[PDB]
This record gives sequence, C-alpha cells and structure tokens, in this order.
Amino acid sequence: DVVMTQTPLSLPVSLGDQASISCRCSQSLVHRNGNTNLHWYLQKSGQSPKLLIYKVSNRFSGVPDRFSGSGSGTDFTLKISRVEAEDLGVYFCSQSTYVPLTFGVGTKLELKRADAAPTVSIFPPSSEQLTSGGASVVCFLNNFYPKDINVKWKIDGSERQNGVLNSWTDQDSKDSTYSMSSTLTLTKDEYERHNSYTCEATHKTSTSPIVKSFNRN
Amino acid sequence: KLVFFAPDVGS
Amino acid sequence: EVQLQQSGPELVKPGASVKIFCKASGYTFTDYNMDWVKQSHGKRLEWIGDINPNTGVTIDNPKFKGKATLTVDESSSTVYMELRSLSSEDTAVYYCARLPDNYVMDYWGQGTSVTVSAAKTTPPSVYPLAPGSAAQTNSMVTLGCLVKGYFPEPVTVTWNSGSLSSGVHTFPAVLQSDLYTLSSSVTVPSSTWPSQTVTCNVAHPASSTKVDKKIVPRD
Repeated sequence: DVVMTQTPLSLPVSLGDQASISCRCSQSLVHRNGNTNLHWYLQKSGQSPKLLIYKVSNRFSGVPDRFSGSGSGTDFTLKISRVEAEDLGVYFCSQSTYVPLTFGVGTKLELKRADAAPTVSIFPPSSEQLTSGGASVVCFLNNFYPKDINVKWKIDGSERQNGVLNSWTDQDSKDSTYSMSSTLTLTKDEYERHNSYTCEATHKTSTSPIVKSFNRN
Repeated sequence: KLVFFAPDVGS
Repeated sequence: EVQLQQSGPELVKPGASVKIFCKASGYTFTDYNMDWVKQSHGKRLEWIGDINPNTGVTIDNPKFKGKATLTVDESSSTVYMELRSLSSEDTAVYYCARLPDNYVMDYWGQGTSVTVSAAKTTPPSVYPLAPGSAAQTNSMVTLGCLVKGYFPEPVTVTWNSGSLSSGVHTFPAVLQSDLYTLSSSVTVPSSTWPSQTVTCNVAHPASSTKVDKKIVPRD
C-alpha cells in the first residue's frame, strides 16, 4: 500500500491565520494516464467527508478560492488563505493512483485559545453500584486547553491500567476547550481490598501532575 | 506489486 | 442534486454477517461507479473496493477479501456490501462514495454504523456521582452521572430536565464487553447544591427506560 504521511496531526489556528497541511507519500503518484491522483477531503464533526481539492490543485465545485493545493511526486501541500470558522475539522489527503486507495491519518484544524487548566473531579463508587457488586471510580478533566492530556490511575500508590475506559469531547463551541472522562471499574471485593484511589492528570498548564484522590475510609 | 487503479467505468 | 442515502445502523452478533445498501439519485447511475470506505476509531479511513454498476465487476482491497463483498442492482440504483464473520475489529462506520471516470471519489453517503456485540437490548444502570468531600465557600461544585451496562446506543442525559445546560459535559459512549458506558458531568455554584436539587435524567429509547437520579451529598 502507498503510505500517506500528514504533518501536522494537530493544527491550532486563530481565525484569519493561514494554514499549511503537508502530505508526503511513499512513491510517485503519477497515474499511467498522466494525472497525479492526489486529493484532499474535509470531514466536520458528525458529518461525512467532503471533497475539497482533487488532482493536486483543482478546487471542487463550491469550494472557495480560500483553499489551494500544490505539489508533485511525493510532496504535496494544502493551503488556506484565511481560516474561517466553517473550515475547522479533519483534513485527509488521499491517493487514487494505485490499488488499494489509501488515506492520510488526518489533520485536525482546531481553534486556538489561551491556556486553560483542567478542572479535575474524582468520585467514589455509588451505594447503588456497590450493592449490585460493581465499583466504578469516575474522574472528570473538564475545560482544558491545549487538548493533549494524560491520565493515570493509582491504587495505593501503584499504577493501574486494566479496567480503565476513557472518553474525550471535541472542541467546545462556546469556550474552545476540551474535556475528558475516565472510569476505572473494579469488582466490589477488589475495591474493598484497597483504600487510596488517585486520578493523575498531566497537562501543559502544570509542571507536575494534577492529583485528585480520596481514601475509601 | 504496483497496480494502477484503472477500472472500466461508464456505459 | 447528487444524493447517496445509505441504510440505517446495524447491530450484529459476533461471527454473523450483515448486508448494507446505498441508493443513489440525482445523476445517471450507470455513468459512474460506487466505492466503499471504512472509518474506525481514531477516524482512520480504509478503502474497501470499487464496483461497476453495468457489469458488477469489482476492484477490491485484498485486505478485505475475507470480509467484504460488493454487489449492485442497477434497476434500483442500489449498491450493497456484505460483511461476514464479524468481530469487534469490524465495529466502524462504512461510507458510500461515487466514482466518476476521473477515479476521484467526489460525493459520499451519510455513512452506516455497524456495531458488533453479543448483547441484547439491555437497560442502563444509572449511578449518581457525589463529591467525597464538602465543597468550599463560593466555589463551583462538579456533580456527575454514570450510565453503565446498556445496549444499544443512544442514551440521552440531561440535567434538571434541561434547565441546567451551561457546565454540562456528556461524553461519547464507549463499547466494552458488548455493553456501553457513558458519563455526564455538571458544574454548579456551591450556593446552589445541595441547597437546591440537581437531578440526572437518563433515557434509553431501545428499552423504553427513563430514570431520574437525584444527586444527594455523601455523609
């Protein structure tokens, strides 16, 4: 398969900035018919991908002249003159020269804002859940920027990875922040074998991890 | 290894 | 206008098969081909194959030989894709895409979600999330709600019947061990709770379940 490598993975911009997304391939994309079948797609949240540019530099019908593409051989670039709010989404480069058709990993065009420390909140298992035999410890990391964040659970000081389910929100439409939820699920017995449960968040806004925790008793 | 994507599309 | 309407979401047991369709309109169905694309977690796109409407001849991705099968009934302007011996790796959204003679996929369908799970319609368990410690003065309190062990999607979560909207984060559901798990948070001033009532409202239409979980403080 022809490999599509996109740079960067995350492209934070302010409205009005110009944006450049690179797409490098493993081999030349010159079809035997002469055409260089490299295309760019845009997928907004909860929508289908949409064709912006085909064959390196051709704008699809309805695409504003704000968008332009260039390149040849194995290096290609998608450029936006002045990023608008409607331009935010994930941009995929794709080739249709060789079989199978391949896509890039995608480049998320996100909005830029001032840094925001996450509001971390940890919650013990509920009485309703403990009676049924389960024990979930929930940790919310809400309204932070940038989006990159790491969560580690610790039970009595030791790291715990099994039984963890994480969920992330997209960029909020009102404050341009991100949020995250993490739920460590144990058995009732295993929860009653330990006392200290800790949620550690690693984020740019703090030199050391943000730690919320509770002792069962 | 390399095969061009060239289907017979059309009427 | 070009329209590509795909079949609705599918719920399939592991090892079973499913056949999804894609009806086209707004153009001559015979002057174009139809392609299929897979999108999994992380939103990575994988091309499955291309089919001609007049002949049924297909160009396939060899990585899907044991998985996908493309057919077409041009009289109904409908293209089908069968997915067989389904596992958790097949849980994804599958897209329909038109392919003119330029060999460029231009128009895409709205997508068909396929979820692989051995579970039947299971109602959710709703657990309140109360802080373990008392809240400080003149501060923001974050309350939560955990919705576990249900199938299938969707569940809806609101707070105080929609009267609490700012500070609400309902997170995308996660499928694990054939069942879903979802969480929702809400942030209110400490002068509001627990002085006034804060209630989690959960609904699961597939099982006709609606529950109200009052968030009570711990003692």
